[PDB]
Amino acid sequence: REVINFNTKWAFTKEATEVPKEMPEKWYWVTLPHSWNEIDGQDGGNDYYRGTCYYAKQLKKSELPEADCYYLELRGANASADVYVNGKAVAHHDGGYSTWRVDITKELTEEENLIVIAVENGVNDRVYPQNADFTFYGGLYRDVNIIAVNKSHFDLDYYGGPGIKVTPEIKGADASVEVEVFLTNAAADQKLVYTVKDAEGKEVAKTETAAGETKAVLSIPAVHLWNGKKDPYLYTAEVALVSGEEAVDAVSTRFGCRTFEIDPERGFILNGEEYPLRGVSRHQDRWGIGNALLPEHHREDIDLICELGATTIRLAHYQHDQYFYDLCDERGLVIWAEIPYISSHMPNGRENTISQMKELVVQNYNHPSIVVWGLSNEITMDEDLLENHRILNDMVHEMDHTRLTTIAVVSMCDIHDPYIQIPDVISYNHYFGWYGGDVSMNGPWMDNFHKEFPNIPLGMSEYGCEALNWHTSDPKQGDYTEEYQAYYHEEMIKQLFTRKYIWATHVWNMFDFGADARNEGGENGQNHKGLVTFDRKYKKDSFYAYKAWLSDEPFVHLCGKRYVDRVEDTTKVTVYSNLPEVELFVNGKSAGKLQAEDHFFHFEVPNVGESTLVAVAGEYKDESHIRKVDTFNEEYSLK
Amino acid sequence: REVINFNTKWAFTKEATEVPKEMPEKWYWVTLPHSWNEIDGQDGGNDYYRGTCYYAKQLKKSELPEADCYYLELRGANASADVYVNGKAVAHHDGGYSTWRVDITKELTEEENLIVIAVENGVNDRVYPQNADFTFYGGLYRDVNIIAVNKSHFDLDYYGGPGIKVTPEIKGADASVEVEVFLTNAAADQKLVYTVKDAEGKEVAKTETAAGETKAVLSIPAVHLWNGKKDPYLYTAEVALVSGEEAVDAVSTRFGCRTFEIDPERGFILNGEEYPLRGVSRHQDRWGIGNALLPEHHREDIDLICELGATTIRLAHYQHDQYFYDLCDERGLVIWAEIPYISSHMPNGRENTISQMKELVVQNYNHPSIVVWGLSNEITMEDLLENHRILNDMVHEMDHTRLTTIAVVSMCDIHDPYIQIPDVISYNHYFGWYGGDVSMNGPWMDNFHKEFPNIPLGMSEYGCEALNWHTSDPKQGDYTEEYQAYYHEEMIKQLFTRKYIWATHVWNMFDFGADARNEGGENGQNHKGLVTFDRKYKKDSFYAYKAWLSDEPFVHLCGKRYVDRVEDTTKVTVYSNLPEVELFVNGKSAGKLQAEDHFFHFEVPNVGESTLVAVAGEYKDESHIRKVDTFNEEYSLK
Amino acid sequence: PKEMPEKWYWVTLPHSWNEIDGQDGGNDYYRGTCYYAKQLLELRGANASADVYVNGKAVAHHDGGYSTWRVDITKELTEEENLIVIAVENGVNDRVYPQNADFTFYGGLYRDVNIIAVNKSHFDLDYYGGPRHQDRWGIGNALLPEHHREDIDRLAHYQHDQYFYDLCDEEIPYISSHMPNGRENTISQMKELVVQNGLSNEITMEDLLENHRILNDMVHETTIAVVSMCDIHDPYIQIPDVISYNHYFGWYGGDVSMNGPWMDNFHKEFPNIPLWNMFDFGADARNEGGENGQNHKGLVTFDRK
Ligand SMILES: Cc1cc2nc3c(=O)[nH]c(=O)nc-3n(C[C@H](O)[C@H](O)[C@H](O)COP(=O)(O)O)c2cc1C
Ligand SMILES: Cc1cc2nc3c(=O)[nH]c(=O)nc-3n(C[C@H](O)[C@H](O)[C@H](O)COP(=O)(O)O)c2cc1C
Ligand SMILES: Cc1cc2nc3c(=O)[nH]c(=O)nc-3n(C[C@H](O)[C@H](O)[C@H](O)COP(=O)(O)O)c2cc1C
Ligand SMILES: [Ca+2]
Ligand SMILES: [Ca+2]
Ligand SMILES: [Ca+2]
Repeated sequence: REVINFNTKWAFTKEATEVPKEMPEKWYWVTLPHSWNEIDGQDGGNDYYRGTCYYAKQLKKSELPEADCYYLELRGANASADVYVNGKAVAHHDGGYSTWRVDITKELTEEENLIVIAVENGVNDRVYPQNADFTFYGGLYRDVNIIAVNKSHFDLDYYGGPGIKVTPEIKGADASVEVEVFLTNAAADQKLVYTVKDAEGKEVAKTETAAGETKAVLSIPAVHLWNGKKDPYLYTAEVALVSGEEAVDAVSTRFGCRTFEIDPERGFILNGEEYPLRGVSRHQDRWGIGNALLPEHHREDIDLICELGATTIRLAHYQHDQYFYDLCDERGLVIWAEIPYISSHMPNGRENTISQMKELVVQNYNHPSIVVWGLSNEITMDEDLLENHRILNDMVHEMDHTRLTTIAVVSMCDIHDPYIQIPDVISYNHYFGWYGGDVSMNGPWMDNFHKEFPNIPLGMSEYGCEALNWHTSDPKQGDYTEEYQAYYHEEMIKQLFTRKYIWATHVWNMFDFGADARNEGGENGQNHKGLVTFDRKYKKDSFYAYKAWLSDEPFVHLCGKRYVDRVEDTTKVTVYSNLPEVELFVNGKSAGKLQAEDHFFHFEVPNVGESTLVAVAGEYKDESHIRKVDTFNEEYSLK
Repeated sequence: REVINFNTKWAFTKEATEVPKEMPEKWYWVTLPHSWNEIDGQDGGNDYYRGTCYYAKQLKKSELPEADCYYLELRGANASADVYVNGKAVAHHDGGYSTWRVDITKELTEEENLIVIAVENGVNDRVYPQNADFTFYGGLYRDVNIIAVNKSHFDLDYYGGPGIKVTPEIKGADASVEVEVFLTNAAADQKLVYTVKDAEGKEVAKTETAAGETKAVLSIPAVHLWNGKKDPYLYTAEVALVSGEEAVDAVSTRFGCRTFEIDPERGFILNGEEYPLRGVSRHQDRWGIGNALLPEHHREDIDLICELGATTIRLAHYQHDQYFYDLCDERGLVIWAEIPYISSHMPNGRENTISQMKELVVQNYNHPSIVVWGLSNEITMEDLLENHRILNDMVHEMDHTRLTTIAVVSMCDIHDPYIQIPDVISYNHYFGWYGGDVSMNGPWMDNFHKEFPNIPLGMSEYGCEALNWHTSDPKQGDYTEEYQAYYHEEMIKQLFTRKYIWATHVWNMFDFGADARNEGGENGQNHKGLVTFDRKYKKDSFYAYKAWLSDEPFVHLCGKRYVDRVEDTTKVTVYSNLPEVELFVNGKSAGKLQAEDHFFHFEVPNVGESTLVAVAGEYKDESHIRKVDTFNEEYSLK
Repeated sequence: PKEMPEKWYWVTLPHSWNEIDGQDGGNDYYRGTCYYAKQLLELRGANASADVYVNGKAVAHHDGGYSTWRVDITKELTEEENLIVIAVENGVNDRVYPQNADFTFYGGLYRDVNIIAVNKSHFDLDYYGGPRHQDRWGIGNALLPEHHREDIDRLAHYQHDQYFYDLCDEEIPYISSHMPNGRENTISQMKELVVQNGLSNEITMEDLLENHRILNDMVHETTIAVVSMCDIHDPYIQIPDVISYNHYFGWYGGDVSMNGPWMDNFHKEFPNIPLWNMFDFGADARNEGGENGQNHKGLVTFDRK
């Protein structure tokens, strides 16, 4: 089995009449990943181009390895797509976030075969998402491959799945691992060789069956538990399809061995031990390239999230890339995965909810980082809606006996609504202190639901506050300053991180992200609730509030480095640190030492002329600068 | 080559959760043709179910004659459809009105294969129609067939087309007919036997070539031209694919030999002679069954149109059934066919205009009745202009034998750029119904013909609503049968007298389904027909046209449903294509009229209960009236 | 040049600098940018590309050496003595037709250059200059009225001069090899040709189709001349209103006889589409026949004697 990368140099256009019959010569050249909304869907106006665009590329047999079948594999085509080979339609897919594939062997009738993929992200009542606070970036924004396999091969046709399904059971110190496999055009005389490998590639179990027996149970004695950030230990499972003495096809996947519970009072439990889930959410886009993300972009996002110290990520609002989920498995992050069943129940969207959720579970069952499947987000923003949830919830329980269902509930929805009783666990999306109200309401709002429903495990799946490069010494809801967002998250941390019954918390959001309908805060087309800016270059102060509570990397961080000119004669200077004591020095002389148990060191500092600020904790330091002015620098003010 | 009927007993549901793995047991049974909008799309409130529906049926290999390939053929799935064979997707189609086919041989692996067809007619920005005055009836509303063929066979995969393209050219008393054919998996050592046959089935031309030479030009000595209603003569081309001495596949099509012009001053011309196109439009639906029309329904519609004597039908607003177009060929009607590029240009809609026009032309090229392809209807009600330049060039590229046209909304400025694109244009004017006055129509047409003396100008729509309301004082907006008849009397006098109007089309021949309509006292219908929705009642306006267009002699008494009348002396209209009519009231002559325009306007004493007899030669009609003190408010909508 | 030149060569329009070296062989006629300077605007013939400068400032540029173009100058005439400079260029590029053809691309202001004095409100001047070969031995394309009349006593491959159509009263140079970046020039020269008064010649010696479709739609809102060996079922033949072929059977090999027969076969094939040179003319690449520099498929000599 060979995987050919197929991303290089497609002809692209937005204004093409019909499927072209010859390779276009005046189209725009893109190399996938590509989204055509990389600029117009990150800048405001809710006007990013939505419509059908064409990608065209020639497939030459002289470059393909010799093989019985060739499959076109699409990792991401947002939102709907059709595939033509030498002009004939061979495939249609609805769902911008999952892998789908098609056997194109029969249509490769020429030495040069025109491969045309039409991709559409228009408005309709059928394909989720339609109503949501993010840009539906159109395009082939994930890899396109060609898969060359033998006539008998592991299934490439079942909902974009890998063709292998690993299910570990923990029994004391050992593990029982069921490995199931799915075959296309297999012969009764072929064998299946199942192997499990160690983190160092060392074989630790091996068994064989006839091809008609597509399950096997392998034992792993003295199992290394996947145990989160403490030890994200991963095994590999391999199954080869063997004709006589030779492997004609092989599939593999990594997996981790763990149990968990979501206890309504003790919160998240992992392998029998309490394992608090304190984290963030992440969209799969980035400034300048839309959602056309490279592997290094996925690695940077998770590096920054690891540096903050999050033990969980909510991967809203749709299926992310396989490489990002692998990264979570490798790094020990606990993951919430969901489908874009969002904001507003579309009666005609029901088929597509089913479809996307099947692809979500089938394609991601093997990732040990995932513990919950999310059915919908804020879906109540009614009987048909309830039936859609029953069906999704029973299908997920049908397909996956080892994970729990959840929803993300909109702030205002009555806690006695019937759909809250449907999934195994729930979380709420609250913005008290940002969309009105006050940051102190969150804690008690959660306590009151907990009182009403003591057996429903309750998390916080969204909470957050907007912040851009604006500054103040009087932080207030709606000035959009870095300082108010810092205060907000300090207060959420204090309320949320001390309530063990909150099973998972997810800052909305880890990064600023694309939302073309947003036109607020001084910079349009973006939600700026991030802890880090859209291009990943600037960690806002609120990022270090969380690092001070969740990371064991010793550091000391000076807040307000961008708020330089201050009117006040004595100015507040906040330091965040996971060390026990910080000393602040103003132009070289101590303004005192503090010991903040909640890691929030609030100093008061004379502001005369220009001053250099140095904060010192053990052997770690940070530096900033302020200066005294008579009038407020109107460049700090959004108004 | 065997075509098997596959309409029989599908399981059907409106709840589109998932494609069922096994044949269902508590869905609803339907035999195609079928639309789920047959009731909720004909009754008002714009609320008919739009969404995804499932059809499920078992295909059993034993019941299939043996063959190398099996194609599923769908004649109509409205609007967008996906086909599954044993849970595997094998085709997708957008376009409620055209034939599409898929090879499914490779998926017939069980002895009982589960066919599932998902059909969707919801709201989107991509598939036409989305904005129009008619119900987008969801479903498998035309035949589904299994087509079993030999490994080598005429093309079944190209835009649903027949596999055989027939172009007659004429010069002098003879005809020359090019027959082109398209093959799938043919082998070099195979032959093509082409034949042309008489109306009586006698061979008139024959020739053999090798499977590689897929075009042939056969000659018809002393050809009988297809000449409209006067002689709708059809030949039949057949081509067989032969392996050795054995025909392994054959296709065929009827065709007609005819030339025509659309002269900007002389109007329509057919085989050199002026041939005026005065007629009607026709929607493909019927009260009670939606668009799930049977062949008997197509036959009755065309009978009623022939009885009226139309020489043309505008088959709005989309591709019609092949069987209806065949009737049109057989009866010598001259057809306008069009795609549902309608009301409002969708920027995301370009691709679907292209696909529907390709299918329209590929599947209907052989129909001699068809003279014009319609690009759009009221589309203005720059991306638009490009969209029309693409359609216009593509049709002109595909069909060198027919002209392009459009239907222009009423208020559209006559200098607008898009009017310059097609070969010919027509307007939809409703002066005298949607405001205005009926006298405006002819002069408006005169202005355009002055302003643009060489763009052939037709009237693609005009009409007036009518239900079972009556009055002795017809006014626009009373929805009375009497006002509609007056409107049509005046439109005939204005339109039928202007030779330069190349085609007139009454909107509409029949009342039809429009679920957003909520007026005239019966919601869910456009009541502008000459004939009611169940085809059971000919409104009086039907006869005003018949008197001008039919050669069957008749006399028709208007107002039969207006019995109770208050006035001592009442107006009684007779339509007849005979020169002279005498009308009798209780056996007493109330007057003798000759009317050149066939509209016999009598006045009559109204006393007691009276019986009316209209007499022209040996032809009579009969009606009854009654004198009443007060108006019968049952005759009144308000 | 800032000042009116002193040592340049004086010429009086019409003028081409290829009057001699473009009629004598070797395909070496001077092709490049040349300058005309005058003290003091409409140009009837500036082959092939030109820039007008008034007191030192560009005021108009034109590509197309066969059609009229004007530029309002009223505001640049700022002194009593105004230096008008016209740079004319007939070089090689992939953009301005013609580039490949059997005739000399005689450079210069080979037709009149007038000044038009107009009332402010006026019949318009600025919409594309709107209201046999054109050369002779010894003077290139710098023909005088007398040379038109003597010729009168098919106007390929370009717009001829207004006065000559008048002697007809009383096609663009889209020729030989299709130039992808030449699309705009065929458009501009077609808009010009039709406004102030043939789509292609031998252009096959899909982007090409798109170019024809663009031209045909713009003029209609038509004909081509087809190279001999072209394929009668080529898609582009079904684009214009009518077509005509060019055949040299019996000269470029073969026999005179194949011609009659040949056009018959076409007519049978396409029953619905209706199916050189008067004088010798200048073709500097021609090095055949003992007299190099002329195509001698002419009935009359180059000097019309
Ligand atoms: C995680 C997972 C992966 C699966 N992968 C495959 C597969 O690759 N090929 C296959 O034929 N069946 C696969 N199955 C089996 C299907 O679930 C099975 O066809 C089921 O009966 C169909 O129901 P569904 O439409 O809800 O998936 C998989 C099941 C699960 C839970
Ligand atoms: C009326 C008509 C019917 C046609 N039927 C077929 C056909 O059945 N099979 C086919 O391959 N091409 C058919 N063609 C078109 C030509 O063969 C066409 O140039 C080519 O096959 C595909 O061109 P495309 O890119 O437009 O699809 C048909 C064309 C016309 C005008
Ligand atoms: C033969 C002809 C001559 C024209 N002459 C002029 C003109 O002299 N001045 C003018 O403003 N428009 C003139 N037009 C303007 C037309 O309106 C023009 O073709 C079109 O409407 C828009 O022009 P555009 O190319 O600038 O978009 C002329 C049009 C034609 C067909
Ligand atoms: Ca935008
Ligand atoms: Ca209704
Ligand atoms: Ca020379």
